[PDB]
Amino acid sequence: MIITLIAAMDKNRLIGRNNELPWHLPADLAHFKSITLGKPIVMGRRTFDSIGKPLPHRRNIVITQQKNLIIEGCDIFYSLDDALSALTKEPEVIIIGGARIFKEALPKADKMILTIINHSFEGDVYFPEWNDKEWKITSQIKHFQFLELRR
Ligand SMILES: NC(=O)C1=CN([C@@H]2O[C@H](COP(=O)(O)OP(=O)(O)OC[C@H]3O[C@@H](n4cnc5c(N)ncnc54)[C@H](OP(=O)(O)O)[C@@H]3O)[C@@H](O)[C@H]2O)C=CC1
Ligand SMILES: Nc1nc(=O)c2nc(CNc3ccc(C(=O)N[C@@H](CCC(=O)O)C(=O)O)cc3)cnc2[nH]1
Repeated sequence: MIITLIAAMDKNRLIGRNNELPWHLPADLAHFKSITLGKPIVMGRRTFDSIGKPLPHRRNIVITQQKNLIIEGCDIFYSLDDALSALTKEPEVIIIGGARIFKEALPKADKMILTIINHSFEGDVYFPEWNDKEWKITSQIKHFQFLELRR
């Protein structure tokens, strides 16, 4: 199984603001769609609320501790380990946040597909810091920039 993290962030690793994206970049959202299409996507419960509905054409997997919580069109597991365990037969799994999910996944992640933006936005939640000396930049397309890293 190839564990992959995908996230759009700024120079200070900001990702969210009051349970929302602090920006709107259609180019990044189209990039997110093509990358995630036809694959499992694991997300935190607040990230689902951020989206508002299941992402179409994709197996939406939602992590939560609420044991009676039901969600229409998503599979619910009670830990990241029960998610990865249930997707053992899968070839690739995509983690899309939020911060607590990203943090727990980072040490298990094989690949990273990250969008870095040359701007300083205001916010509250952030992407947890990786170690630049552990990763290798596979692809870097400068338009923001689509940055692919591989451990
Ligand atoms: N720019 C980007 O690429 C991204 C941005 N974001 C932004 O981040 C914000 C949402 O993310 P964030 O606020 O960090 O919250 P998260 O999406 O990380 O979700 C937190 C909640 O998910 C559940 N959860 C998380 N980890 C676990 C675990 N290990 N086991 C069981 N349950 C777990 C818990 O829900 P419960 O209380 O139900 O147990 C917890 O309260 C939004 O503003 C969104 O826009 C999010 C993803 C990507
Ligand atoms: N690179 C990247 N950018 C993001 O904005 C992003 N956002 C999340 C969490 N929040 C979101 C917010 C919006 C959509 C979303 O509307 N995506 C649609 C795009 C539809 C369209 O192109 O019009 C999708 O189909 O995936 C998904 C997740 C997780 N990873 C990300 N990764």
